[PDB]
Amino acid sequence: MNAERCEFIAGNSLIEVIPSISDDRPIHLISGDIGPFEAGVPCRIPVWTAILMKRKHNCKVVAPQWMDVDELKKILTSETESQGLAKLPDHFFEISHMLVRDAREDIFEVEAVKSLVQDIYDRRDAKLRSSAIEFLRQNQTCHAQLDNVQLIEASSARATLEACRQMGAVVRNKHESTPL
Amino acid sequence: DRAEDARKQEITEQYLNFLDNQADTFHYRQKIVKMMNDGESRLVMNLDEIREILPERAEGLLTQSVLEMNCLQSALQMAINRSDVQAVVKTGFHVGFEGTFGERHVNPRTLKSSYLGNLVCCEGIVTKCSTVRQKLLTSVHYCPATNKVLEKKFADFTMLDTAVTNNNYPTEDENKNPLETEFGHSVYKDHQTFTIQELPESAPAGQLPRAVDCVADLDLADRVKPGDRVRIIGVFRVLPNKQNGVSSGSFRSIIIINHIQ
Amino acid sequence: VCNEIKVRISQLPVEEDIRMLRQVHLNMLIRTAGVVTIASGILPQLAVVKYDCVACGYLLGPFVQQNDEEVRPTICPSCQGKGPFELNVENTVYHNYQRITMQESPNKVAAGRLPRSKDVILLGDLCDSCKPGDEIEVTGVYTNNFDGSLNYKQGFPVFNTLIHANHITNKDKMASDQLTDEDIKAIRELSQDPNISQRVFSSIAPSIYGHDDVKRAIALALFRGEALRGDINVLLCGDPGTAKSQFLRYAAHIAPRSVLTTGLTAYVQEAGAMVLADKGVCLIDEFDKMSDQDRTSIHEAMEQQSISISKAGIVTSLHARCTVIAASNPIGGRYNPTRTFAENVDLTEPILS
Amino acid sequence: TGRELIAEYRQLITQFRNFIRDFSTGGFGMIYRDQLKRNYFSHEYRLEINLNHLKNFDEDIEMKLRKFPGKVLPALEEAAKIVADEITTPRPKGEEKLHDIQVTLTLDEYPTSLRQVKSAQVSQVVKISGIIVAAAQVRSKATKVTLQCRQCKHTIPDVSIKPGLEGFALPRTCAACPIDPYIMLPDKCECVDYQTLKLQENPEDVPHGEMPRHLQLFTERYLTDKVVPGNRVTIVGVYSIKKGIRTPYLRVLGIHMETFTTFTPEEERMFKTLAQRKDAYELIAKSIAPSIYGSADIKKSIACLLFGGARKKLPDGITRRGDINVLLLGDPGTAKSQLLKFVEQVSPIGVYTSGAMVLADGGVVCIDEFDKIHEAMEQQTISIAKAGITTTLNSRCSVLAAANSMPTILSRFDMIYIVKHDVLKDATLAKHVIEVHVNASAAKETMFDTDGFLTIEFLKKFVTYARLNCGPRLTPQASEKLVNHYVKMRNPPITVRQLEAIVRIAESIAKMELQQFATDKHVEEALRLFRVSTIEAAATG
Ligand SMILES: [Zn+2]
Ligand SMILES: [Zn+2]
Repeated sequence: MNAERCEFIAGNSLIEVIPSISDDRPIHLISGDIGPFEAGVPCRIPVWTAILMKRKHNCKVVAPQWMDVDELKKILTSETESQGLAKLPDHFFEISHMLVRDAREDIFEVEAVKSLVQDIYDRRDAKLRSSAIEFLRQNQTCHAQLDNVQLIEASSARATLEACRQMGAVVRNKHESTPL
Repeated sequence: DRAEDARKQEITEQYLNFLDNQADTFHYRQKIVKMMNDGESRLVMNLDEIREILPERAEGLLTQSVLEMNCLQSALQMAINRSDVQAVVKTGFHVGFEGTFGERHVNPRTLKSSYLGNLVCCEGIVTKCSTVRQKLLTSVHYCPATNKVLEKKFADFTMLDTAVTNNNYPTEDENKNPLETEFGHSVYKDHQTFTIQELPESAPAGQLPRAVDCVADLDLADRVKPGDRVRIIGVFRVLPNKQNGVSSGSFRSIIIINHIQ
Repeated sequence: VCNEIKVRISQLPVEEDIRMLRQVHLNMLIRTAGVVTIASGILPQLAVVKYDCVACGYLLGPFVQQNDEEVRPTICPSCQGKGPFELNVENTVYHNYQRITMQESPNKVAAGRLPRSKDVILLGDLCDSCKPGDEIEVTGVYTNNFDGSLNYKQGFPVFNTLIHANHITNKDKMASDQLTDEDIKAIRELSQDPNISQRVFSSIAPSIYGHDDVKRAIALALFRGEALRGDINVLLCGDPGTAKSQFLRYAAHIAPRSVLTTGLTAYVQEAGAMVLADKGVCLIDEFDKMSDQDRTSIHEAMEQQSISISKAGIVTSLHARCTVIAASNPIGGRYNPTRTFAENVDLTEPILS
Repeated sequence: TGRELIAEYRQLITQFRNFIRDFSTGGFGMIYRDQLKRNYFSHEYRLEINLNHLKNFDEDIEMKLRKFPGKVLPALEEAAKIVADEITTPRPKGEEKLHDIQVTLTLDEYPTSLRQVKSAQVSQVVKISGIIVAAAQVRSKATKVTLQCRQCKHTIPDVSIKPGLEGFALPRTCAACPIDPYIMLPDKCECVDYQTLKLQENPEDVPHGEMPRHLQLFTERYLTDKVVPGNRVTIVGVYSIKKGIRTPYLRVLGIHMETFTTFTPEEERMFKTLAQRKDAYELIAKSIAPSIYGSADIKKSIACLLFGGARKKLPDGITRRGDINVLLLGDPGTAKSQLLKFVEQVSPIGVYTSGAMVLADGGVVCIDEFDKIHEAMEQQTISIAKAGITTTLNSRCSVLAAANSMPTILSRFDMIYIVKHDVLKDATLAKHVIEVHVNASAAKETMFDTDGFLTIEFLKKFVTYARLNCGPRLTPQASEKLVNHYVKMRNPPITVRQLEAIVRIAESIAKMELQQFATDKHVEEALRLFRVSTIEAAATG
């Protein structure tokens, strides 16, 4: 599992667009019907389909509601105050990076949105680092709780799994060395 | 302040219990008995042995070396006072160290300002020597006008003790009677300085070798000559300077020696 | 570009010797001439000063810096008190400064006398305008000031004296190596003629008769190979009185840049003859009368066309890319035709190569 | 009026914080933010800023930073500290202390000539180029100090000192007590590293027939120990006057430099391919000095000199030498110095010269003009006892010597050649050599080279590989031949020195093939080389 496959799974989310082309029938995808398209009237389609239309100039993308600057400030406030990881929308970082990559014309207040997302990422990264360092001093348990971790955050932190597997062998050796 | 006094009492008590444990596992009491039978005045300790029984003292003895070392020497004096043997020596008793240093094993090239105030161990070749000279420590005076005896103590930046005083030589009583020096009762110490340079097997090619200055007192004086290959343990420290109330910010640094190998 | 246009004044009618200045000429304008012996480096000096008032932040000044004073205020008027002072880094102004020493010319000294000397001060765009050894001529104001240590030295209330320079002419400035269209037309018209090679060869040193081999060697050595040394090196050996020095004198006349010397490299206490002759011609007489220090240094210089210097850890090298023409005498006072050139000349084969 | 200066200072800190946070190359690329985070987790408390990027972001603060650096630059360092705290919080336990960060600068402009720094440029940022000529030892400078009164023991803490070669003046009288009563505590002050350097102007820029000029440089913290004498540098710094005449110096804000023992599996496979080849020894001997004709046995001898024998120490402590020494005699021509220069280039460590004997531990020394030390050759040591000194200098090396011609020192050399009627063969050689020089004039107008010879960059690495890894021995059958050869030559000048020299040459030939053992083949080639070299001296003179 890696970051490309995380972005691949994040592509299945739904997002709203405004077409400029028009069409009569629906489109019968294996993942379900999406059409019909009328020019100037919004509708919801998958994110991969939205990016595919945006590259061909066939639509305009409408950003999610959580990309409002006030909503991002609320998220940053909750993340600053809470000791653990705060809850986020699904595929938050992946959808942010995909939309800044392919559709930054349609985002509103782009630099402020970008800076707030970078702030949230920075302090969540610091929280995960501190939690892993404090775990690796442990000897009494082999368990931790990591509520509201994102999939890409979990994917970036797989060294801890290998370290815990190495620690368990030495602990088992001490238990077998205890006399009777 | 009173919390600092309580902590110093605790640290001295811990070192005293280590030195004068009831059944001494490290035999430093028997080494104290050997020291007082031989008339010597400093005791050599293994920092690796302190590290086992009091690691919170041993690792703090590198970072916060001055206060810990003062507390240890005070504990040594109390441990000596518990003996039935008498303290003949008019200078106090002292401590030197040996063992594993790790981070603080250095060269004259790698001694830099991050290490100031720490205990260090350094290696090199002696390149200079001063002759041994005597330095005043305390002065004893008799007042013939009143039959009283006056005493005064002296201190210096090159000494481990941070305390400072006026350092004026006394000549008159508070009632302005004249005074007479008692040379048989005043206290002096032997003093020497030298320098060490990088070993030629370690200095990088083409460049000039770097060097460090050193101060040694009491039984550590008169032990070295030019050309000796030595390993030296002491505290790395900095010395301020003044001229007419204007100070250049560039200060000089030395090693105050505890032990020589 | 600027703040102020200076006026320099030249061709003042009355000249004085350094030897002849009296108390009459104090605060008068005078003109003298002589040879430079010592020159300092260029240093910045205070010109206009302002100070901070520590007590209330007020800026004191401007004070035009006088010649021999530490100008300071004593009272800040904005607080009417003797507040402490600091130098204002942001509003202080500097100018360039240099000091030289000038001696009487040896040609003008009378019988058995010693030449005198004076100190001269240069400010601004007069700095860096002359070297030691230059024949120069100075115009400036002759002034005096008190010095208590000079009083204690001489035992009488004597006064120090100086000249503040206002105009300088350097008599040793070489001509500009720039050509007009008339000069280039003359060069083209000369180069078109078929006899030009014999013209050049025979017209070098026309007073000396014969010795066309020496003339052609000098002529082809004044031009250079293209370059991988490009320089063409020539050595002459001959009996005394055979005019072997006149060739060096004519080469010194005609060469574009030249150093004429006699038996040479840099000196530590300063550039030597080959370093001064870099991308010029180095002419040496008495080449056989060298020392071994000269021989080793010159072998380094001819091998590398550059000379290395090391002193107390400081390590340097200098370029010495020059054409060498040298002259010498044979062993025993006269050449012997029963022996080779390498026997008649005492130089070794690594030098003669 | 201090609140106005406070307002200016806080405004500058706000603007520099905005610059560090908001500058971007497009997308999510905030380069200074990312660089600061990476440096802080790498435990390097520094940052580097480009002034043209700053000029594009905001022209006014850049112009102010150039013209008033001593006023404006601490605000930039403070802004960097604040942004680092924001980026890194919440830090793990034990790492709560916030560190202090040094800011350095780069600037894209033409440098100013060192002779043409105008006096109007004092206390301004300038860019200068030059050569480092000297470098002093690192020393300590105090940043913040604590003062105490001598008599009444009242204290002034955290008195801060301005940077550079500047002193500071103590208070004259007590704040709460004779003239100058304050003293400085040695234990309660803060210190940083500093270094002094000397810069020489480039020799290209010196006007004709003059000496170069010099300038003194001051460096601090991470800019110390970055340069060595001989380096070519460009420097950004503040032009200052040292504390009515003062000398100048430069306080450095940025330096820009204008300029073995480890191998890959590809390199190991290349070395082993050459060792696997049958013609490897002959190929290396051919590869030595291909521009110089002939001299096949001499090139083989130079290969033996480069590789050397094994080095031994028996249980009684008496060591046995591995080095090999070669001497060349005859006429002063025939490119002897060029051969010595080739060996100097190819050898892993080496020197050419006409003391010098000491300077090549593990290396090779080439001596020209040898007709201008016995202890040095045999014992690998020289000794002295003159008035007031006795020492010994010890160093291990091999020696190649060229002469133009003592019979005593011939015992110390393992191989000797006399170089010596060429004219008909020399006609063909003259054709080839002059064609080479005319082709060089036309020019004036990675195991193998184009002509099949080995390259210098591969050969040097291969020698450095082989010396640290091969270490051979002789086979018993190889040992059996030398005893009979020795007895036959001695009972038909034969000595144990010559016997050990032959053993060393056989080990050296077996080293090039990367062998475990030397054999009868290597012994026979060693005997051929020894006879061909040494018997010339027996026949001649
Ligand atoms: Zn005022
Ligand atoms: Zn006081």
